[PDB]
Amino acid sequence: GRLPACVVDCGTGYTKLGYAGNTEPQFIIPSCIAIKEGVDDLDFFIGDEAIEKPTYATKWPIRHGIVEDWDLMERFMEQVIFKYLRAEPEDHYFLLTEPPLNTPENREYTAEIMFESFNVPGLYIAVQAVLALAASWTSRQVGERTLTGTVIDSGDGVTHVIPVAEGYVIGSCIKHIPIAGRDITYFIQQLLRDREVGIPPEQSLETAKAVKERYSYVCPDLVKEFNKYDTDGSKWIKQYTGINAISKKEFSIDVGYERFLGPEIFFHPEFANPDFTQPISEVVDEVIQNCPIDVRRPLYKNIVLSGGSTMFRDFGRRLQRDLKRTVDARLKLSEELSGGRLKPKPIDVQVITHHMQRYAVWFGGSMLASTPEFYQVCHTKKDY
Amino acid sequence: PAYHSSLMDPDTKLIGNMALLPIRSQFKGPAPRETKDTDIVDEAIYYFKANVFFKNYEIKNEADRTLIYITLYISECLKKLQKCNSKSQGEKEMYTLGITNFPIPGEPGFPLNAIYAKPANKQEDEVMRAYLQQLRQETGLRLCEKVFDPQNDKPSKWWTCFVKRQFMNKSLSG
Amino acid sequence: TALVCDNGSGLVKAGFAGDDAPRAVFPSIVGRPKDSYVGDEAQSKRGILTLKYPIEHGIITNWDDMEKIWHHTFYNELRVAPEEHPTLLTEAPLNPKANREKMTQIMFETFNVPAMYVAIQAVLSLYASGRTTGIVLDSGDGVTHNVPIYEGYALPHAIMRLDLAGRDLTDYLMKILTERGYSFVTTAEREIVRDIKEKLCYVALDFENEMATAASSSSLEKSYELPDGQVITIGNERFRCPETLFQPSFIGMESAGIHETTYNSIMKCDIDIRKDLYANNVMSGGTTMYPGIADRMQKEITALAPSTMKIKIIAPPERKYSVWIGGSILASLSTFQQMWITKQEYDEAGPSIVHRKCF
Amino acid sequence: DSQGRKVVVCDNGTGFVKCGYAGSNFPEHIFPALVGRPIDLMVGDEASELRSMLEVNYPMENGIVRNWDDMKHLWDYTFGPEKLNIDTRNCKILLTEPPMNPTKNREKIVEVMFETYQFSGVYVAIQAVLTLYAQGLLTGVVVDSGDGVTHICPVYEGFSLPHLTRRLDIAGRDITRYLIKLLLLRGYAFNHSADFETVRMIKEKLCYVGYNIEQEQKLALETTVLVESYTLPDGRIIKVGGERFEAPEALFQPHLINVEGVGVAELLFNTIQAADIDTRSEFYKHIVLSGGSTMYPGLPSRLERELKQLYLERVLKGDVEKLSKFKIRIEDPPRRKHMVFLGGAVLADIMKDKDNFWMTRQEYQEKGVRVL
Ligand SMILES: Nc1ncnc2c1ncn2[C@@H]1O[C@H](COP(=O)(O)OP(=O)(O)OP(=O)(O)O)[C@@H](O)[C@H]1O
Ligand SMILES: Nc1ncnc2c1ncn2[C@@H]1O[C@H](COP(=O)(O)OP(=O)(O)OP(=O)(O)O)[C@@H](O)[C@H]1O
Ligand SMILES: Nc1ncnc2c1ncn2[C@@H]1O[C@H](COP(=O)(O)OP(=O)(O)O)[C@@H](O)[C@H]1O
Ligand SMILES: [Mg+2]
Ligand SMILES: [Mg+2]
Ligand SMILES: [Mg+2]
Repeated sequence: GRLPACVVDCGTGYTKLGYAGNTEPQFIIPSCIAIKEGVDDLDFFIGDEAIEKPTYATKWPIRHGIVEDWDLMERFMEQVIFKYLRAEPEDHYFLLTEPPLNTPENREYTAEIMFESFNVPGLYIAVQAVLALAASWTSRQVGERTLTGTVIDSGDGVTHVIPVAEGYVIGSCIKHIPIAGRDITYFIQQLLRDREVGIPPEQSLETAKAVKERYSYVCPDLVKEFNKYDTDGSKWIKQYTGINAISKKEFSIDVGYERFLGPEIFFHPEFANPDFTQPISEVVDEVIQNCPIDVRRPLYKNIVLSGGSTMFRDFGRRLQRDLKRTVDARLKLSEELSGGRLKPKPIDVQVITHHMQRYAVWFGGSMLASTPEFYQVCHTKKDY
Repeated sequence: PAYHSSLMDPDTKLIGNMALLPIRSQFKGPAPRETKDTDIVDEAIYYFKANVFFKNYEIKNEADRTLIYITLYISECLKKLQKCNSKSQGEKEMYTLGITNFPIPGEPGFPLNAIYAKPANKQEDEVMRAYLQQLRQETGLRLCEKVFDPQNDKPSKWWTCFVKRQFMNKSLSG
Repeated sequence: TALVCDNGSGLVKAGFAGDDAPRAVFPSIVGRPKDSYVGDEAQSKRGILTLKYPIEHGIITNWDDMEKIWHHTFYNELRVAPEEHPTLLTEAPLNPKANREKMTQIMFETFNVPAMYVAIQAVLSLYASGRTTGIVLDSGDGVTHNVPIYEGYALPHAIMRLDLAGRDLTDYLMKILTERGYSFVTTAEREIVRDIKEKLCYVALDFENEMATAASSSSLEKSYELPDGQVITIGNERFRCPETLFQPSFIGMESAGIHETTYNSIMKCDIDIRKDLYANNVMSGGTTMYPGIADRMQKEITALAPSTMKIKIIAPPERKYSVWIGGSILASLSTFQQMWITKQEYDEAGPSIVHRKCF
Repeated sequence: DSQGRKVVVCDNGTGFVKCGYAGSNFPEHIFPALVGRPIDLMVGDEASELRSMLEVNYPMENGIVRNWDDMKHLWDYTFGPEKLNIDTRNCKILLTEPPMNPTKNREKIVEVMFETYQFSGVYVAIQAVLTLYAQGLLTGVVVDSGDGVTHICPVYEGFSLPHLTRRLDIAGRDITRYLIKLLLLRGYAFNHSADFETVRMIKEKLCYVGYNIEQEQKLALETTVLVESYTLPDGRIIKVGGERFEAPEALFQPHLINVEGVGVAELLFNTIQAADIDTRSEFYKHIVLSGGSTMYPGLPSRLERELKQLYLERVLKGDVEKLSKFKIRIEDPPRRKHMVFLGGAVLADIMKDKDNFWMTRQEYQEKGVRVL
C-alpha cells in the first residue's frame, strides 16, 4: 500500500474518478469527448470542457451501457489518467467497473487497452451488484451484515434488477425495465412545452434537468394531490428563475403539476412508454420468486437502492407499501387454500436508503481496494 | 391502478349498458331527479385530471360506461373552449355546444364501439339520444366555473394543458 | 479429558470425555469449486461447489477428503492441539482389516496422537444402555446392521448387513411427494423434504387398516410451513415412508425387513444364551426416532418366537447420540489407563504395530 | 373392423406423442404434448409456434399423470377430427407402459378408457419387450432415454426383469437446461420459460459427443473450426463454439449439473454385472439403444470404448490377450426414435385376429379387473 489504488467508473451519462480510501469521488464529469473534424490525435477535450465548444464535434462513446467506439475510450482514459488524476500507470493498481451481462470480448478489449498501452501492473474488473451491496453496511445495524440482497440499479440508461445470494450474482434472474432518468427528463420537457411560454428552445433540456433535480417527489395518490394543488396554490406552487444565453435577460416559470408526475413513470410506465406496462413493484416480486427456494426470505429483507434516479423523496416507501400489499394477498390465498388451521409467518419486506446513494459503486470500490489482501486478487502483468 | 366506477346502486337500469343515475338538472330532460348534490358529474370531473394518461382501462362495472363517456366529452369541451375570452360568451358557446346530434353508440361513426351494447330495440334509441345530449349539456355549467378563473376572467393555463391528450388514445371526434 | 470423535456417513460427532452431550455435530460432506470448504459453509455456497461424500456405506472410500474432515475436526470445531491427550475412534463392523490401520498410519503421520483404542461402533452402545449382553441395531444413515454382543465380545459369524438406511427412505418420500402434485426437484430441495420426515412420520400396526382409515376418513392430514410462506397439507405418506424398513419390496430390494433379521441374528447362536438375548434387544442410531417403532417390533417378534417365554424390547430417549456417550463413559475409567494402543509401542516397534496389535 | 383392420397404436410421452396404425413402418402422426391457457384451450401443435403469449403445462412425467383433466383434452385431439378421424366405437388399442409404474395408475387409464370413450379392445405393453420385438430378438438389454429419465432394463424371453432395472435422473430436459446456463456466459440471455423451445433447436442441430476429449480441446483452443453461427426468429445471429461438446457430457459425467451417480457407461456395467453368470454373455452381445436422447453423433462410438476399458481394469485386470475372445456389440439402427412404435406395429399385426390378446369390453362389465 505504498500508493493507493485508482478507481474509475464509466457510465452512459457520467464518469467518476478517484483514489482508494476516500469517501467522495474527486471528479464527477460528463462522459463526453470533443475532437476536431502529425500530433493532431491529441487535440481533444473531455468532460466539462466538451459540453460546449465552437469548432469541435462532441459525442458520447458509451451508449446503453456498452462501448460503441474504442478509439475514443482509449483517448478518454489517457486524459483521465494523465491530466485529472495525475497518476503514472506503471505504479498503481486499477479497479474498473463492468456493466451487468457483459460479454467476454468487451471484457478482454479493456484489458488489452490497459495492459498493452499503459503498462498497468494490476487490473480488477468488478461486478456492480456486490460493490453496491457492500456500501449498504454504512447505515445498518451491527447485527446484520450479509452479501444477500436484491439491487435496483437505476441511472441514465436502463434499469436493472439483480439478485445476489451469498456473494455471487444469479445471472438468469436479471430483468430490465427500460425506464431511466433520460426518459423522465424527456417526459417533463413535453409537459413543460404545453403550459408555459418563456423557455428558449436551446435551454429546454437544462431547465428540464434543473426542475427535475431541485423540486421533484412522489405522492401516495394522484387525485388528492391534484385537488390540493388547486385548493391551496400558495403552498405547493413555486417559481424558478433562469438566465438566458442571449443578452442575460432573466426569465421566470412556475412549477406546478410536473413536480410529482415526473418520477411517477417508474410506477406507471404506460404514461410515457406504450410498449411496456408492468410496474416496478411487480418486477422485483417476479424476479425474487424465480430463485432457489431457500433464499427467498433474505432477499425480501434486504432490497438496496443504487443509482442517481432513486434519489427522489419517498421512493422506497412506495416500493415497500406495494410489495407488502402484493405479498400479503398471496399469503392470504395460500392460507385460505388450506382451511384455517395454520397461519404462515408474514414475510418482512424492507428497503434500505443511505447517505451514499448516488455513487455507491465507487464507494464500494474504494472500500474493497483499501484492504491489504486486495493485491492478491488482481491479474498481474505476466498473466496477460 | 386505474380509477374504476363509483356509486353503483343495486336497483338501477341498463338501457344499452349505460347506468341512469340521478343528476341535478336545471335545463330540461326526462329523468329521475336528484335529492343530493354529489352527482356522477361532479364525481367524474374530480377524477378527470388523473385519468387522461391511462391508455388501458378495465370494464369493471356497468356504470363505468358512464365514466367512459363524460371523461371523453370533457376532452372535446376543453379542446373547443380555448380561444374564448368572456365567461358569459364561453357559457353561451358551451350551451350551444349541447345542441348537437352527436352519434350515440350503435351506429357507424362512434369510435371504441366494441365495448358497447347496440340498441336494436325501437325504444332505446330515443332515450339514449335524449340523455347523452342532456349529460353533455349539463357538464357545461359545472365546467364553466373551473375552466375560467374568477379573478381575471380568462381560461386558466392549468386547465388548458390537458388539451392534446386522448383517453385510451381514441377521442369522440374522429 | 479424552476426545471421542465418532465418524458416520451422515453427521460426524466430536467432543470431550467428561461431558454428556456431543459438542460438535456437523455434516460429513466435502465441497470443491477455496478447496477447504467442509461442513456448513460447504452447504451454504451450493451454487458453486460440487459437493461429494467421503464416507459411503460405513467404509471410507476417498481418503484425502477424510483427512480434510479430520483436520477440520481438530482445528475449528474443537480449537485444541492434536497431541494434547489421547483420542478415541470408531469404525463399523465387517470392515477390511487393513483399513483399520490405514487410518492409524495417516493419523500418526500428521498428528502423532499419544494413544488409540480403535473399536467397533456397536460394542459400546450396549454399554451406554447399561449392560454387557444383547442385540444391537445400527440403524443409521449409510447402512443397517444386526450385531449380537456377549460379555463385550463381537461375534463375527453372527452379524447381518442391510443396505436400507435413511437416504433411501428420503428418496422414496420424494418419489411419493411427486405424485400428489407438490413437485420437489433437484438436490437443493433435499434439506426441506428431510424436514417433513423428522416430525411428520410414524409407524402403524395394521398397515392395511391404517391405509383404509386414511383413505376413508380425512382426519390423518397435517399442515406444514415451508420456508416460503406456502403451507402444504400432507396425507397418506405419513406411514408409507417408514414401512419400507419392514417391507423392502417397495423400493425394489428383495432383502428381508429389519423384523425378520432380528430373528436370524439369534438363530445363528447357542442354545443357552437365547434366554439372555431375547430379554434385552437394544435400539440405536439416527433412523429409529419414529413414534411407536417399539410396539411394531414387540408385536412382530411375538408372532415369530416361541410362546413359552418373554420378549422385552427397550430403548432410551437419547438414542441418537448413544454412540457418543458410550464412548465417553469408556474412555474415562479407572483401569482403562494400561491397555491403550500407546505411542511408545509405535516408537519402539517402528512400522510394525500395523500387523501386531490388531486386538 | 370385421376382419380386424382398424387397430391403432399410440406412444404417449412427456415431450412427443406418436400415433399410427399397425402394419406401417412409420408413425402416422407426431405432435408435442403441450396444453396451455392464455394469460379457450390451445392444445397440440398450436402451443409450439406461440408460447411466449401462452401459459403451458405438461400433463405427464415418466408415465405418471400430473393432472387428470388435461389428458382427456389431448386424447380428444389425437382421436379427433384433425389427426386420425377414427370412429371410436369400432377400434382396438395398444398402449405403452414405462418400467416400474404403480398399480393405481395402470388400472386408472384402463378404467377411464372403457368408460368415457367406448373402445372395443385394450392392451398395455412393456416398452422393453416392444423395443426388442422390433429388432427380432427376445433376450436383451434396453437403454432408453428421452425427456424423462434414462432407464436401463434387461429382459429375458418375453418377460422383463423388474428386479434388475436401474434408472438415471438426467435426460434431454436437463441437457437443454444446462445449455442455457452455458450460453448465458457469452452475452446471450435466454429466459427459462419462453425460450425453452428456441434453444432446443440449437441442441438438436449443433451438439455432439466427443470421442477423445483431448483432440476436442486442442481443436477448441488452437483452431476456430468449431464455432458456428445460428440465426434466430428475431433476426439476430448468435455464435456457438466449444459449448457443443460440453452440454451432452452430463450423461457420461453426471456431477456437472449436481446429480449423484455413476453415469450411463458405468451404470450399464453395474447392471450387466449383477445377474447370474450364465446369462451375462447373452446380454453383452445384444444391447439396443432407443429414444430420441441417444441420437447425438458419437454416442454409439463412446459406450463401446467405455465398456471395453471398464471391463479391462475391473474384471480381467491386465493380460491383454483374451479381450479378442470377449465379444461386445451395441446395436443402434438409424431408426432409434420410433422403436417403441415399430414394435407396437408388429405385435398388433401378428395377434390381430385371435381374441385373447385384447381385454374385452364385456370383461369389465362383470369382473372389473384383468389377469392377462
Ligand atoms: N436528485 C438527483 N441528484 C442527482 N442526480 C439526479 C437526481 N435526480 C435525478 N438524477 C439523475 O441521475 C443521473 C445520475 O447519473 P448516474 O451517475 O446515476 O448514471 P450512470 O451510472 O452514469 O449511468 P448508467 O448506470 O445508466 O450507465 C442523472 O441523469 C441525473 O439527471
Ligand atoms: N437428433 C437429436 N439430437 C439431440 N437431441 C435430440 C435429437 N432428436 C431429438 N432430440 C431430443 O430428444 C428428446 C425427444 O424425446 P422422445 O421423443 O424420445 O420422447 P419420449 O421417449 O416419448 O419421452 P419420455 O420417455 O421421457 O416420456 C427431446 O429432448 C428432443 O429435443
Ligand atoms: N428426528 C429424526 N427423526 C427421524 N430420522 C432422523 C431424525 N434425525 C435424523 N434422522 C435421520 O438419521 C440420519 C442420521 O443418521 P446417523 O445416526 O448420523 O447415522 P450414522 O451416525 O451411522 O452416520 C439422517 O440422515 C436422517 O435421515
Ligand atoms: Mg451506476
Ligand atoms: Mg451412526
Ligand atoms: Mg418414450
